[PDB]
Amino acid sequence: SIGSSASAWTDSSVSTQTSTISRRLRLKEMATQTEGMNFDDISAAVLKTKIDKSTQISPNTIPDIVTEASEKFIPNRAYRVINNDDVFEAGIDGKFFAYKVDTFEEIPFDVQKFADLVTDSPVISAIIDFKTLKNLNDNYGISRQQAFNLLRSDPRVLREFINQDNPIIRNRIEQLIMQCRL
Amino acid sequence: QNYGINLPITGSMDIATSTLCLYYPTEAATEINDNSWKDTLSQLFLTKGWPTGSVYFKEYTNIASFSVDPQLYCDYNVVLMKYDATLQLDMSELADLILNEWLCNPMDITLYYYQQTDEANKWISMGSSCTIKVCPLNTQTLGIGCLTTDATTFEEVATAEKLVITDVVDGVNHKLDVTTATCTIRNCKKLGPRENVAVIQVGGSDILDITADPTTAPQTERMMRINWKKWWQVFYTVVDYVDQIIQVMSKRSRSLNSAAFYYRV
Amino acid sequence: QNYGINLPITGSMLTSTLCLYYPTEAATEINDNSWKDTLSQLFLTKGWPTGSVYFKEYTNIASFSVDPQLYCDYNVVLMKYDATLQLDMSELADLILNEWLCNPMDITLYYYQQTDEANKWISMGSSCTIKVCPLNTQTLGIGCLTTDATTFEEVATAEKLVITDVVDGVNHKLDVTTATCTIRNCKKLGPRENVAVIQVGGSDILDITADPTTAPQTERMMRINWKKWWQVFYTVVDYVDQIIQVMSKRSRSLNSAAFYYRV
Amino acid sequence: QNYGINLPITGSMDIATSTLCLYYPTEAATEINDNSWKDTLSQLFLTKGWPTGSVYFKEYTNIASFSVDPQLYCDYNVVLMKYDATLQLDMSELADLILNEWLCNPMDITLYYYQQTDEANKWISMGSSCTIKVCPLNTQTLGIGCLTTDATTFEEVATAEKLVITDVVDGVNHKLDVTTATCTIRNCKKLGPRENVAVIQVGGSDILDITADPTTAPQTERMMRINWKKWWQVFYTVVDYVDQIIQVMSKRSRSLNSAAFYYRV
Amino acid sequence: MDVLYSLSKTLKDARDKIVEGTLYSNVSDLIQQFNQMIITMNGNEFQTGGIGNLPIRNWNFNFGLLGTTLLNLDANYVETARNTIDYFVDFVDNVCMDEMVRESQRNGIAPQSDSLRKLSAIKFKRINFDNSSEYIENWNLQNRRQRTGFTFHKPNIFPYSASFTLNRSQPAHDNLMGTMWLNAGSEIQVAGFDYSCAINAPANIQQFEHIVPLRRVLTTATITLLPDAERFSFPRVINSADGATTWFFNPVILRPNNVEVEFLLNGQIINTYQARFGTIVARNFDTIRLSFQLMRPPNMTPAVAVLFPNAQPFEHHATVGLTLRIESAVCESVLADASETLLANVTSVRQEYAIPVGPVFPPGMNWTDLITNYSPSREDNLQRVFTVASIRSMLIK
Amino acid sequence: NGQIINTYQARFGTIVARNFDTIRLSFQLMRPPNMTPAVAVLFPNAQPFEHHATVGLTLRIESAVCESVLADASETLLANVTSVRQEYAIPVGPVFPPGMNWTDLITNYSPSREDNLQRVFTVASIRSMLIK
Amino acid sequence: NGQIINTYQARFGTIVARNFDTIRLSFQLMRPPNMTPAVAVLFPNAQPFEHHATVGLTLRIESAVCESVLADASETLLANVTSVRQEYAIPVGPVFPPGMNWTDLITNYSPSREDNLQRVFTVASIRSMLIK
Repeated sequence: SIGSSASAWTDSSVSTQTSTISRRLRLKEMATQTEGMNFDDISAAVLKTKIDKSTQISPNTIPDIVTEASEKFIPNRAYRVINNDDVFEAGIDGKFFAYKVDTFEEIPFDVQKFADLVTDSPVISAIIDFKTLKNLNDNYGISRQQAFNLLRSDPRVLREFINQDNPIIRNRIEQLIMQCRL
Repeated sequence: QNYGINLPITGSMDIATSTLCLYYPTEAATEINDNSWKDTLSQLFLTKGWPTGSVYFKEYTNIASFSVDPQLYCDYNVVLMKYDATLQLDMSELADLILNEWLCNPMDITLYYYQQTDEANKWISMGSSCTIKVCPLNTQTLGIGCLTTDATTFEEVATAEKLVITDVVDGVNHKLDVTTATCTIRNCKKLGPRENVAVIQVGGSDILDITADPTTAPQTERMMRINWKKWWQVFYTVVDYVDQIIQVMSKRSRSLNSAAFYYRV
Repeated sequence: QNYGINLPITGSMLTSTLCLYYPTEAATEINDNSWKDTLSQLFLTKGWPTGSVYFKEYTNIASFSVDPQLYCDYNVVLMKYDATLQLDMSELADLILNEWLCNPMDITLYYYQQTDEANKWISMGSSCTIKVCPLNTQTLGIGCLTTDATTFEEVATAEKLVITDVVDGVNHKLDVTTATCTIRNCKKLGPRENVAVIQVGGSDILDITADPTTAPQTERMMRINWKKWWQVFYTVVDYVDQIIQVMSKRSRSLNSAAFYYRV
Repeated sequence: QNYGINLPITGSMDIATSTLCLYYPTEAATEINDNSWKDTLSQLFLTKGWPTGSVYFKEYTNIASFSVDPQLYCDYNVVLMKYDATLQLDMSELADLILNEWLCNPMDITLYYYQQTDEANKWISMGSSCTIKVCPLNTQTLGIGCLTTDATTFEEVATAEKLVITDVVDGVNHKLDVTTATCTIRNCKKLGPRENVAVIQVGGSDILDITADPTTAPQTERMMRINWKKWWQVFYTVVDYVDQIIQVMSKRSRSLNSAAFYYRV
Repeated sequence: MDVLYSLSKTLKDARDKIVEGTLYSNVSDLIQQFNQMIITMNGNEFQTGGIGNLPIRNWNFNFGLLGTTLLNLDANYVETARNTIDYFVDFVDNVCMDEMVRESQRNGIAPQSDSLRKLSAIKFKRINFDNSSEYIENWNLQNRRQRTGFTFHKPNIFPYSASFTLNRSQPAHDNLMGTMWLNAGSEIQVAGFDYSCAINAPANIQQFEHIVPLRRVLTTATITLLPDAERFSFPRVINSADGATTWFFNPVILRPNNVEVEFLLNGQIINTYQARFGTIVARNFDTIRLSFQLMRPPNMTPAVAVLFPNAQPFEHHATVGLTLRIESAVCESVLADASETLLANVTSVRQEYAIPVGPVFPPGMNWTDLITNYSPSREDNLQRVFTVASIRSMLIK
Repeated sequence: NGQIINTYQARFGTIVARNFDTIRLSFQLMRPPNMTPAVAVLFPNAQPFEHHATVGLTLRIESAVCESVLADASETLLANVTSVRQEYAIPVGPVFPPGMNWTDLITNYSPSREDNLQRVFTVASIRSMLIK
Repeated sequence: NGQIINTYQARFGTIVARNFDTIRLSFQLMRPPNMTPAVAVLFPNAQPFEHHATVGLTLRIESAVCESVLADASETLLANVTSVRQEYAIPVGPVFPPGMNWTDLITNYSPSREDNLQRVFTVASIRSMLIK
């Protein structure tokens, strides 16, 4: 297979294989093996808010909306894993990148080690992917704690950035939110 | 976007439920001698892996009547024809008519004078009473074994046959005379292999020829034969091997979403 | 497979058939049989090979609507205005003017509903008369009862061709004399650009879309005026250049039929 | 000096009373039921800005009689035609005859054999009794659905119509037969848009076609429609908006001082 | 090579400073330089030309010196110096004219002309006034394996190639979805057009992308990203790709939604900008990838609602457009510019005497083909010829 | 002098001309041979028209060298001349057009006006070296 | 640069090309004019086919000289680099692709990667002169 040996998760060619790996890894969100916030939390929150605001839905209609929303929401998911000061990230759409936590230097991609480690290791939803992170590290003078928590997607620092109303984080959040539709 | 302009494809070499109709003759219905057999066969197909209510069944009175413009409205079709020791040419015509795509242009019998261009061109006539009489012509439109004004010296090629396929030598015009009130002749050009259907023969001795070409006798894998004495055995056999039958065939290439200006009928 | 249809493509900066549908009225009025030879020879002089032009006859607009059978690649059809037949005229023009994909319906037993604006119910036959009753989630008729048939609501009576629409989204129970008609559920895919309609007298009645607020006039729906059919024939033949420039030829039907069947 | 040799013009892009005739049908005169109405309308036009005695008025007995060589002798003309639900082709012919410049050359029916050259060529026949019968010919002057010596097998194209426009397919000659004692046929070639006139229709349903071209249905701005029940309302409406009517039109381009060898009639 | 630049600069400085009446104590340096140049130059002949119509000329050198006897320059001393100077100027001009035309496939960074090759000998190495000028300094620094640069204004680097790529296409062109772009000079304008106007599009949003490579790495690029492109905003009728039919284009310009501009290097992300218009700064990039989204108006008005019929009949297609301009940039290799006439000098000298096309430069010095398939040998030869051209343009104004 | 020096056919992009004083442009509008419904209708062979056909070329010179003094939009000379002139509301001179309207000056370009322009621009360039 | 330098027609065997960067191959499959029973039947003009026709060319370069550093199967450099790299399980560098997968390195051949390859191969060649 693509990993080190046979396992139930290793079963543009690099892009396609990584996309399949990410699509299968999407199910990890039901495995309680995540750190911090995750995509499904945002989906549930927006579903609750739009249920409360809406009034044109009958009690016979809730199951269909919930079933469709739990699946179709956020097709563009990203995941990143950490190994010895190195970070590998892969996207469902076909994006794949690797970078270091010190100065965010571009790192050549190795599929083998990614498949080796993602099988049994912490996984964190990549709300802040590499594009936003690099733009933030360039255009804004953040400290090491903020960046390290962002790679972990700590709610406190993310909400502090929201308070500061940084245009890049607003753009990322709004792009994520606009995708929430049937 | 727009289809039809076939942009060249480039792949690689590093990679690892629909409608199903079925026809049968009336003799099969009489031999079955049952009412709820349709439900039984549908449930058997459900067991084999098809949805219930997705397997229709039709019927034809006779091989003759089935020949009158044989339509098909299925994504997967298998036609059962009962062999008869005297209608060999009729069976060959039926197979060659329902086995290949036919692209037709209407042809008159009174004003124009029709001819043929290439070996991939044929004449198909269907009707209740088809009597086809032909006469070759020269460059000066004079008489060659038949006079244009006369009509009683034209050579018969097929009389009273419910299906008539005919072909004349390329490079010469020919005049026609046929009852338009009972038969219709259409100028048709053969496109290629129509994979939407298969033919299963009961009894028989490998009679069908799918082309007028002498030197070739292509025994297609879609042409398959069995033997029978009670129709229920044949029905069970054809139901049992559904996987092989569907694997042999494929989707009707002319019915996919690539239809746009692909010379679809 | 794909030469460039819907897939990336890079640019830079004779034997074709021609049919002609004519009503019996023209032939009866002109009262001749040699006119076919005259028209063929005129076409030859214009530059089209002889015998490449077909001619077909229809007794009436109602009869011609019964399962139309296209017989060429390019097509021009003629129709005459009627005092109280504009519905059939427009419906026939729309039907033979756009491509259709129809799923056969077992109307007798089950129920049906459409799915979107691009869905319609098409019915043809010798004598068709449809009656429908809308349903609810309780399976009881609205303004009707599910058992009796007389108390239903008329949509069409004794009509040869019916093109109808309902409130798309809710099931409905229909009824018809099936032994004298046929009903098929169809979806309008796109423009069938190999057929044009020429009006002979009238005031541009045709509408090719069930949308009430949109009713365009394309390049294949024109009008002329007549006093002797020979004038119409001569004008049509002389200006064949414009007509052949208007339509395309890549819309050939994969088989001789008006609308495809379950594809 | 001399005109006609069009020397190219060069401008820049840095810059900031005549005769008016009017026609009406007899039914309008009967419905008016007055004597001094002409003076009233002339004074109204004086109020709107035209000199008195500069607005003539004429009359035509019927749409049929108005069709007999419709002359015009005005620098500004508006023609009022009463719509009728059965003379649609007559109205179309009248509009297409009085709306475009027509350049004609006389044509015989006995000695020569006339034909057509381009799509901008037409045949116009006017007379008290116009019966037009035509017959196409081949290269060898043989018979094609009609014999030259015979005259009872020619196809009618228009009978007893006071106005007749006809066109035949380019590239073939045609022989004629028409009563010269009651009708006149003139070979004419269409020049272009004659802006000296406009057409206003009462009632109607947008029937007029200004060309034999099928694929085009040009609704000119000069073709305008109204609705009526009493003629006085229509007269008041057309008088009120004189400014718009004259602004739509323009001077007769073929009547300016540029006439010299500009192919004026 | 540096010998020629030293000669040209010394001649220009001498023509600048030796004017009537000036005090000698201000041209002592140039007097010593000129005397050394005359001492080393004499006794060695030269030959130039021999190819095409270029005039073959022979050269001699027998001149006096410029002594130190006066306190202020008089007319006669200036006249003598000027008479010598003009002759040396003609010598430099003819040597350059010989050098510019020729080329070589191999060793395309070394001198080729006989006069220049003889000049490169060691016994002439005593004349190098300075290397202050931009091109000569860059050449000298490139001689010793060091990073270089060039201050360029409107540095045309995009080859001219008008092209479009369709995405959805009817056979008769009644339902089109695709992109039109035109890369002229240093100006990129990309337009994304749709016929459906996002009425049948998935999620009512149509995705557009376009990637344009660049053969040479730039730096310090001030990028003016202005929306509402002008190259495709007017009616058009063009031939199809196969050249057997045509199509129409009736455009309406909408608001480009969520404009994404990305600059990459070596296959990684360097600098990104979302939804910013105006002027932005990029520091190091080799590939430009512009992508955005066309958004259907969520609500309309009578005219707008009529203008976008949901059904197939279409008479008004929608399009969004962007404009990419490079108003300033610094490159690592020689390129065409607009602040001088260097490429103009090369083209004029090539065409004036009709040298037959060699094995490197495509005929006529058409910049499109020259920049199309960029190869290091071609770049080196162009660098040498441009250095010689800049030498010429620093003598004749 | 009416003689052809530099010629280029279908060379869109960047071209160079060595020495010229007259520009002659010729292009041909050709009706497309084969059509499609839209263009097949929008160009009728009859009289009335809804859309006219036109082709166009944009020619821009980016850099040049002249043997005589000329103004440019890439320097600060003509602005200096007009600013100094309007500084004290001098009456219009007997040579230069009023207010240094550049179009009026370049219209009837006279050798005397050329010499005066050369002197004025040289003096302006001398002045521009100091006031920074 | 899209310009023809070396061309050879029907020269099978050994040919030499002096300086090239792009290879264009064109060949034509022609139906034989006259036939014999076997080939006369095995190529039917009808639809069904039992054997397809194909032609093919094998082009192999045996020796070449390049102006930049390139690996080869006739020396022992890339093997030295990969052996030294995997000797101590070094984390993948920010330039070279993982594990010196030669295809991955040659895919996006960058000038920086070229310079790094040159330095590494030079150092390896220095090392190979001693350990015998």
